[PDB]
Amino acid sequence: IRRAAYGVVRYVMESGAKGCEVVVSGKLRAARAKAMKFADGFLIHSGQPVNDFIDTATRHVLMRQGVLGIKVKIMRDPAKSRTGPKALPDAVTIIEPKEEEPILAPSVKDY
Amino acid sequence: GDDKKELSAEKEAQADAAAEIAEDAAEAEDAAKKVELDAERIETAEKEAYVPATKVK
Amino acid sequence: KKVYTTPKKIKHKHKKVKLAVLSYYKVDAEGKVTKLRRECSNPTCGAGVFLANHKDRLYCGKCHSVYKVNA
RNA sequence: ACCCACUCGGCACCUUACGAGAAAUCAAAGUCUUUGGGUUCUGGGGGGAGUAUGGUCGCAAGGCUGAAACUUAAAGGAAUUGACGGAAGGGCACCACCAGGAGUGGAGCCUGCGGCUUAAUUUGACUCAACACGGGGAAACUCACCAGGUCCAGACACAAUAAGGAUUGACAGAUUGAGAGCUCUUUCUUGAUUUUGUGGGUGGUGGUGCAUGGCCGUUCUUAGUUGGUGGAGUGAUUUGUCUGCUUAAUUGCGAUAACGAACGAGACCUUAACCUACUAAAUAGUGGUGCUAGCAUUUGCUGGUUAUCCACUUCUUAGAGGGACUAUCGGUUUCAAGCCGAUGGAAGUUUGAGGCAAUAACAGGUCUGUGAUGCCCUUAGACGUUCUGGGCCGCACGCGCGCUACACUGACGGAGCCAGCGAGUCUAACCUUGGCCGAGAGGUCUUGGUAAUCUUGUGAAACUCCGUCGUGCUGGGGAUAGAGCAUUGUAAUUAUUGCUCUUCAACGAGGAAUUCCUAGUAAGCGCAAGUCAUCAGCUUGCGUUGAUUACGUCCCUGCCCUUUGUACACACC
Ligand SMILES: [Mg+2]
Ligand SMILES: [Mg+2]
Ligand SMILES: [Mg+2]
Ligand SMILES: [Mg+2]
Ligand SMILES: [Mg+2]
Ligand SMILES: [Mg+2]
Ligand SMILES: [Mg+2]
Ligand SMILES: [Mg+2]
Ligand SMILES: [Mg+2]
Ligand SMILES: [Mg+2]
Ligand SMILES: [Mg+2]
Ligand SMILES: [Mg+2]
Ligand SMILES: [Mg+2]
Ligand SMILES: [Mg+2]
Ligand SMILES: [Mg+2]
Ligand SMILES: [Mg+2]
Ligand SMILES: [Mg+2]
Ligand SMILES: [Mg+2]
Ligand SMILES: [Mg+2]
Ligand SMILES: [Mg+2]
Ligand SMILES: [Mg+2]
Ligand SMILES: [Mg+2]
Ligand SMILES: [Mg+2]
Ligand SMILES: [Mg+2]
Ligand SMILES: [Mg+2]
Ligand SMILES: [Mg+2]
Ligand SMILES: [Mg+2]
Ligand SMILES: [Mg+2]
Ligand SMILES: [Mg+2]
Ligand SMILES: [Mg+2]
Ligand SMILES: [Mg+2]
Ligand SMILES: [Mg+2]
Ligand SMILES: [Zn+2]
Repeated sequence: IRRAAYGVVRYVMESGAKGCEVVVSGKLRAARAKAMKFADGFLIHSGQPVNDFIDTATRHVLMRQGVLGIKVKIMRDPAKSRTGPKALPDAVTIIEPKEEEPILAPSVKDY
Repeated sequence: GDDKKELSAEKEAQADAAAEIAEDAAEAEDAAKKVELDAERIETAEKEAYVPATKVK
Repeated sequence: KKVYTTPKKIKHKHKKVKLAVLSYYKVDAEGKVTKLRRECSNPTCGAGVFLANHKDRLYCGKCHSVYKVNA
């Protein structure tokens, strides 16, 4: 259960994602229901960027015991958007100033 | 899974992703009985396959 | 639930009686064939089908029901 | 007697820790694997058991000395995180109160639940989080219930049967609710498609939501969760993540062995507001001109004319931009975050209203949404499926959401006459203007619309206006009930709905209790959509008329927060 999930989180991550998330719910060799999360990286959960940047899909894997639920969540690097807001609305980047050379008495040039 | 064997999980999962990354990169550069069944009934539509005669009394 | 009320006398389906089929092809004297059980005249029944004989009855079975001929 | 300095010997306390400890802590519990100052005593896993036995002391009660067999994988200690408490300290909220508003609780009916009744009255759900909920407004269908009738749509594999016929069908009659060949009488037909048996499948609103997915509801009208470097602990862990202040908010300020960060809050997104600024529009509208009718005349006032032309974009429409950032100023406060007042502004309550919403929990609900599914039951006299009829509406009563009222801020009759969100017909009968016929309901003839184009300006309802009535269960109220006419539908009986006349009940503002709510909100008021053949007293949205009272607090209640206790961790079920 972990090897298969943990590997998928690695292939998604290795493929340039900002974050991933895998949920397995159901019953697996025991009689009682359990559920694990496998999530590495960065993922937002609220607001419009959800519609923009995270991809959700659930699948029902039907096994001889019962039926598990696979849920996957992939968060794409917004910098590569290529048709979008290129970042999260939180991103407030300041440009850095440049060192100036002071006083230098007036000395106007000509052309 | 028990956390007592978790190391052997993250390694065999990574090794899986290693194989999934090789199959993904090797598949990036890798290496007629016509007879017209719909018309074979119109081709073999020749005669000598019937019989019809009736109406006595 | 409330298993098994069932007022008695179950029902049987059918038999389709054995009836070693037509000997009703009357010959006279070697070897004329005089053909008992007159046939039907419906164009879908090419005279190979015959007519049953009940009272006031000459029924064509090949017609699943049709064309009640009366003689 | 008191003060100051010292010194012995006291009972203690404070800070440190070199040092010690499993830690809690300890100037001894320190000067121990770098293991030795003298000496006394006890203990060797937990029960059994301080029991049995003997000895001895005692008046007694009992004291001292004191086993074993057997049983058992733990018992135990200190600390950490949780979860819980009928402990303490703090907070937050009209699903809490305060100040009130409008009420429900009384009544008639509508509706749902229990109960009873029944051939059946299918069933899920029971504090907030069951009870106008399952989009659950069921005449058939639906449909799961009950009384009965058909059908296999029982794959496939082997075997049996069998071309001298494996099997199929049916006229009429009987029969049956039935023009079901269901079954039987009769006897034609059918041709290897079936039948029979076993194995194996299949269907099922059968069971299990305490086997599951998925989904949803609840905690949550909440504010919580985590990692990098550093500080503490042998360690699980901890500090960060905090007394206070501030906020709707772990929202910030500030204090600070922490520094700086991310998920969640915020940002964001949709909607309602502002543009005489940009781009435009015969499916949106304005002015002018023709053409045109009426009343005035002295030039005027009020209409007609999907294209007779010219121009424009204020109103309408939706594209791109703009705008707000709690701005300016002044109060208040650690002059910090903020907060209150005034000016301005379309807008200054997170601008108003939503959408999205981390980690975790629940044996919450849903196998009756699913050809989502484990297992179990059933599977041909069926728990499959279809057909006929009945039932889910059954009525001594208990409960919940509602509807309509008890009237004169009113009914009634004329008259004025104003919205907004929607929806509407192809292989079809959806939204419907208009003209007639009809008291009405409706009927009939046509027509526009696949829609900013036609219905529709949806001329909606309260409301405004002039009369009639006069406080009398009255002309308030419209339950109940009789007779008649229409519409939906194959069917209306237990009366689908609509109209008409008649019948004219209870109810005189409602006990104890209890819901909801702070501005275009409450309440009053209708309308569109969902459902829908017909049926809204329901819901989801919309606009119309438009208040009173708060702008506070922790008393009630509900929940968060620390503090604290724990022998709980399957965590007070
Ligand atoms: Mg948000
Ligand atoms: Mg110490
Ligand atoms: Mg707080
Ligand atoms: Mg308040
Ligand atoms: Mg009050
Ligand atoms: Mg009251
Ligand atoms: Mg049938
Ligand atoms: Mg079989
Ligand atoms: Mg069997
Ligand atoms: Mg099913
Ligand atoms: Mg459950
Ligand atoms: Mg569930
Ligand atoms: Mg149950
Ligand atoms: Mg509130
Ligand atoms: Mg804390
Ligand atoms: Mg965020
Ligand atoms: Mg404009
Ligand atoms: Mg002002
Ligand atoms: Mg339960
Ligand atoms: Mg389900
Ligand atoms: Mg039926
Ligand atoms: Mg019902
Ligand atoms: Mg309700
Ligand atoms: Mg009136
Ligand atoms: Mg008439
Ligand atoms: Mg037309
Ligand atoms: Mg009246
Ligand atoms: Mg009266
Ligand atoms: Mg009152
Ligand atoms: Mg309707
Ligand atoms: Mg309903
Ligand atoms: Mg504790
Ligand atoms: Zn015939």
